[PDB]
Amino acid sequence: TDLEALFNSVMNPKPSSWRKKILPESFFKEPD
Amino acid sequence: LNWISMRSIASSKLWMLEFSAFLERQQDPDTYNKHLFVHISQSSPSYSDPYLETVDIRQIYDKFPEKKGGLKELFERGPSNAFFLVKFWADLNTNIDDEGSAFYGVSSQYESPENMIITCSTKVCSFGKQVVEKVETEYARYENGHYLYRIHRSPLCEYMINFIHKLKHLPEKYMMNSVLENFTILQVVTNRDTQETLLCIAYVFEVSASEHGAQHHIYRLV
Repeated sequence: TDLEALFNSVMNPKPSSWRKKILPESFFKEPD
Repeated sequence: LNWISMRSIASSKLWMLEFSAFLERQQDPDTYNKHLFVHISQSSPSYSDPYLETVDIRQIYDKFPEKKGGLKELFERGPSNAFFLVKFWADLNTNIDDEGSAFYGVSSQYESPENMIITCSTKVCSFGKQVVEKVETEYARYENGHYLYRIHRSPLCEYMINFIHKLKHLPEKYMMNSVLENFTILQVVTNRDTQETLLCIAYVFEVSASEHGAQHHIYRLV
């Protein structure tokens, strides 16, 4: 009886999205 | 201490020598396994070394606590040179938790010019809001013209191990990073007697693309 999870996604607003923020390029490029 | 605070995690008063989160199991009387989820070991910076890349603090307010007692409040108030943001590419590849229970804990080392008592508050944050908060008080030792402190083998709380468990038991890595998008930790180190903020590090995560090893990047908040 945990079909409720199907709802979280339409119900429950999305987060701020990291990639759209103003940051240095290196932030998403993992290093070697 | 100020030539380092542009290149390492350090304010004018405190500098973090090492940071480590790990899982350990003693396979044998003489053999042991230690796996490090994340590790930092910058204890010998040089003036030649390049400055860290700055990050606008306002950008990161969302993923960390807000309102009263939060980051804006702190940064606004505390010494500016003490705020750092770190991104970790964790290495989750380990088996030490299959059978025979392991040990999970974290450790760190700090250095100070001045002798003090430092209070370390660590908060884990889901979708910005706070879930768990641990506090530890560490005391100094004189060594080499300066003072030394440490968090040694601190036991990771149950919530933490569980989180790793679910995370590690996952099919694809992107499903991992996705979950990691909304999980962050904020650690604040304060001078107990005077209440000044000596170090504030904000941690954000991603899982390593590479089969083996972990990585990190450090930025100085502004």
